[PDB]
Amino acid sequence: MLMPKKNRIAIYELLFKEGVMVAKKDVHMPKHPELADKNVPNLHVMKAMQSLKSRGYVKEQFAWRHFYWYLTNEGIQYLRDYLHLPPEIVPATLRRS
Amino acid sequence: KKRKKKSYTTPKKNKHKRKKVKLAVLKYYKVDENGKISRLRRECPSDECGAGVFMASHFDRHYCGKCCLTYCFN
Amino acid sequence: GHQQLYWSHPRKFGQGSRSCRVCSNRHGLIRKYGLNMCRQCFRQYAKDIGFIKLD
Amino acid sequence: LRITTRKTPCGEGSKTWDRFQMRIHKRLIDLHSPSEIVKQITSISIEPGVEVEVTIA
Amino acid sequence: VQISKKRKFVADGIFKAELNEFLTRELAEDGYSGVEVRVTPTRTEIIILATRTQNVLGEKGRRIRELTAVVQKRFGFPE
Amino acid sequence: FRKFTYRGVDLDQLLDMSYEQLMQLYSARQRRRLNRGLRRKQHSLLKRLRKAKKEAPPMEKPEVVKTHLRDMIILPEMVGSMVGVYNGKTFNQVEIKPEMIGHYLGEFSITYKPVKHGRPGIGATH
RNA sequence: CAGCCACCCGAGAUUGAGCAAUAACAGGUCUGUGAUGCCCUUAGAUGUCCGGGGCUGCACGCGCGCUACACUGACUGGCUCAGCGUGUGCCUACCCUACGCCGGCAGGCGCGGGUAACCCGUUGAACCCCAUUCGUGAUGGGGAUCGGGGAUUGCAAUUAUUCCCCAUGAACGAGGAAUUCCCAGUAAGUGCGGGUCAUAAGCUUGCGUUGAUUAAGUCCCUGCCCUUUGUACACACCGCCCGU
RNA sequence: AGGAGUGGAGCCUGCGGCUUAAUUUGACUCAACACGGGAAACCUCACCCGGCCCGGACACGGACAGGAUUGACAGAUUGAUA
Ligand SMILES: [Mg+2]
Ligand SMILES: [Mg+2]
Ligand SMILES: [Zn+2]
Ligand SMILES: [Zn+2]
Repeated sequence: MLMPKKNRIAIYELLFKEGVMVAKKDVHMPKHPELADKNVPNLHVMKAMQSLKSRGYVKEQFAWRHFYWYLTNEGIQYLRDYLHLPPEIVPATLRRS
Repeated sequence: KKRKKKSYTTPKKNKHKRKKVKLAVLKYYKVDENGKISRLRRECPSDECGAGVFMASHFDRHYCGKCCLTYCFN
Repeated sequence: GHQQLYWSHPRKFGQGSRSCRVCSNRHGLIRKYGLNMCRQCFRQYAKDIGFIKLD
Repeated sequence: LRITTRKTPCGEGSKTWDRFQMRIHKRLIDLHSPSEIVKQITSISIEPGVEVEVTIA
Repeated sequence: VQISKKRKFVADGIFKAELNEFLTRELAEDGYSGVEVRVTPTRTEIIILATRTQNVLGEKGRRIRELTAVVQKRFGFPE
Repeated sequence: FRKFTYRGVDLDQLLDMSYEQLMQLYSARQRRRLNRGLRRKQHSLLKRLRKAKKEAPPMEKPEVVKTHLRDMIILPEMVGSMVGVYNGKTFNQVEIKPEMIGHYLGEFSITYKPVKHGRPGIGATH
């Protein structure tokens, strides 16, 4: 989609921050609840996430009007390059244990 | 189930094609021979519309394009 | 502009403002007790919800 | 809680209805105790499915 | 605020149903059989019964953590 | 025969009256509608009607302005205006006459063709 | 014997539902679904918003129903009894209402309670009961149709959402051939709740309230089971098959 | 055996026919026809007349520091502050 660069950037920092992202399948709600205060429409989240899935960077699941996306290793590398993060920065899902 | 056959209502509305203009030379005017740039267009008086943005000059009125602020010639 | 027109019709009370929380359909919806599911989805999930047949 | 629905996913056939049911049972216990002893009694690994609410009058 | 007992029970049944459906769609390949929700003070334990527990957990637990986060994000439990 | 009169008051005072005074002459409904307020695109139609009336040459009818709105027939400000009301597929031409005050535009653009019956066929009587 | 009938004692001597086999139907549903395979379409789109129409349109035919044709009734006052239950919402706007005041009314304005055995509520239901006027006729039966006003919900009420008032006052005098459902707190009268619901029940799903006539049987009608019997059927009588 | 009926009236509703720009359509014996929880003003919505939008991922080539995105006014809307 045509979206502002800051919107895609914020979506990517969220996704890299916890490695997962959920979103209601509703193109008309004006603010993503997690991405509020940054003015990111839910439609932008869904379309950016589908772009990443098509490129093979996330895995998507759907159940009861909700998308769930999990970051893949190739997605982790791509997002690290895209946001320029230090190699030692890793998503929350890879931590603990 | 039949075809639209909507040839009665218009012959396909043309979409808009933006005319290609080369550069923003007409906005600034150094050419003072003494490196004195003169701005050939007004600038906007809005907060988020500082020195960078300018305002168009039609046959009348001044128009911003960013905040859509208009000052008629009068 | 399209920004002010897209989805501009008020949707606050009618059947166009309610839908199934499972399948997003708008027909045969059960609003009682806050279920907000259509009849068929309710028959599908009734045992999971806790509604069981006695009489 | 009662919900009566048509059995069919369509509108065909003899009109049969499912009569679903949920039953909520409610118990009240009043006791004279300090709050610490009440906390000791309440947290005794109660059986799952039972909601317990302790209120101070 | 607070809601009625009827609505609260219907709501937690709805939550259980949606959770079970999502877990089915996610872990059918790993022998998913059911989910048990245990509510304790300030904690909610979700027990997933599966034949292949290692596949459900994933390597170093990664998969399970993902699931937890997803639940955390979907049903709005406190972080 | 006699000059037009609406609820006892005639054309000129109807023009000279405000909306608050209109609500008294109007019936229940067309009073609720005015009290709730004429929204936009009703003022747009009113101002288009005003412009068409003003630009009209002397002794000649105003040009017909077309609209989708089943709107109030407001005080004679709309009387004499030539309006094409959309019926669903056509803009039917209607001239606003003083007796039409207090009515809806849709009352003058019928949305269906009146039925002229044909011979029964097929399983009319099983 | 299996059991059947009657009677005593007894709260009760058959409460009502739910679930329900083998096997089958080219029964219904792709219009419930992020259930679906194949086609079709996919940017002047069969995707999706947004105006306006429609879905109601009316010579006529056919189903389910509501209100009646009155006096075992209408009207007007008076009196006095329920049960099932639902109430403030993820998105989500929209709850149930006591009390005070204003207005015939429908309503309006202030104030509180209630997330409910806590408030509405002691749910002051209707029929029914008591008294009144009418007086056998389309009558004060009955309320279709239609006019003029007033409110409410909504973003818009016109093709009239709903409600109120005053007017208007149609057929209908118990219904032909032909048919439905019913065995006891039952049929039938009578209201009340839930669903639908911004606005809303002549529908449906439940609840009480008043409360019977008749029957305790039979294959006569209608089916549907068997059993014996016949078949040239076996895609099974919507079969098979003969001749010009 | 009977009870309440209805088939007759008026109205309300569903179905056919007729009509229509369109009157979206599924389901015609029991086993369709106050059924699709189907009481449609908008929405719903499928149908008809008009008009915006892409919410045409991604891969491969073009174009590109100007690819492309909004937009106030007047026209125009053969309805609109599209
Ligand atoms: Mg027989
Ligand atoms: Mg043979
Ligand atoms: Zn500016
Ligand atoms: Zn559903």
